[PDB]
Amino acid sequence: TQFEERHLKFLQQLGKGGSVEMCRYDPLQDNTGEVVAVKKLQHSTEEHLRDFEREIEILKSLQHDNIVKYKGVCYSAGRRNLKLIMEYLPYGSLRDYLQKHKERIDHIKLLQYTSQICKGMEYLGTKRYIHRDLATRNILVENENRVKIGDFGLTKVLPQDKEYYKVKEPGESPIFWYAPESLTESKFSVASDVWSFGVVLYELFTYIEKSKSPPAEFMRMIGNDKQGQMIVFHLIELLKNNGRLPRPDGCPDEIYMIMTECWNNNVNQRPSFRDLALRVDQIRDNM
Ligand SMILES: Oc1ccc(C2=Nc3ccccc3-c3ccnc4[nH]cc2c34)c(Cl)c1
Repeated sequence: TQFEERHLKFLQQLGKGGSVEMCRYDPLQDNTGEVVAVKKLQHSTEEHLRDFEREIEILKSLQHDNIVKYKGVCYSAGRRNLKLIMEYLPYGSLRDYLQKHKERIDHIKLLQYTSQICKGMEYLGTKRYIHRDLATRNILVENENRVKIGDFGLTKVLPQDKEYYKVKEPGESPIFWYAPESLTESKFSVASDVWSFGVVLYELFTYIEKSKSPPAEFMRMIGNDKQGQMIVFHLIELLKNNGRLPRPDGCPDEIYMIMTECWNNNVNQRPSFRDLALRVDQIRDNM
């Protein structure tokens, strides 16, 4: 079924990278229609369109409780400058949601979100998709009891014969969430996604205290005087020599263990998401 543009009423801006807006889909024209989230492109060159169209196919192929739901596409005369339509998740980003509620969400709740993040990523892996941008600002909160993986604008499908995807011309990169081989060779895989997931679990257990974020720690470790491409040079040598983010204040030592195990230089030694979700649920059972 179709989403017609004249019926999408703008409500509020949500994020720019394209750009995401909260709209009401109101075909009855009486303001009782569904509130939806809508993405469209900012500058519509053929390469960005091609990436957007891929993001749309990927999201459309995913149906999991912890993956944001695709609803449809709104099409357009002359240019066919699509809008992506999705479910609106009303508590917003997990980063912003944890900042607001800080330590008033206990370790048990944090582990419920962690579990659901692993479950979502694991499902993503059974399809041979590499997310590439797992961080708390890219996870969305549906309610107290449920989070979903979002932002698929950077996801790649592995080739049929290879276990990594190599980016030739990197654009915007969240280097502080990156695996060493992604920093050095621009190789991305299930294992690099697991490494990032380690950084997400750190984020969670620091409750997003700013002076504690990944960029902050890593910059203190490399020295705050490093600028541009020298940050990458230094971060790579630091990672090689086993500099890591510390264990956050109050973090249970068994959760810290998972982090450090995700942050292994040897890609083959990082655990799998299936095992992570098993482990994380066992820890929940215990508490
Ligand atoms: O491939 C994807 C996956 C998730 C979203 C998405 N992104 C956002 C980006 C910034 C700020 C808020 C959102 C947001 C807020 C509330 N509900 C929402 N549903 C869906 C999104 C969202 C998008 Cl645009 C594309």
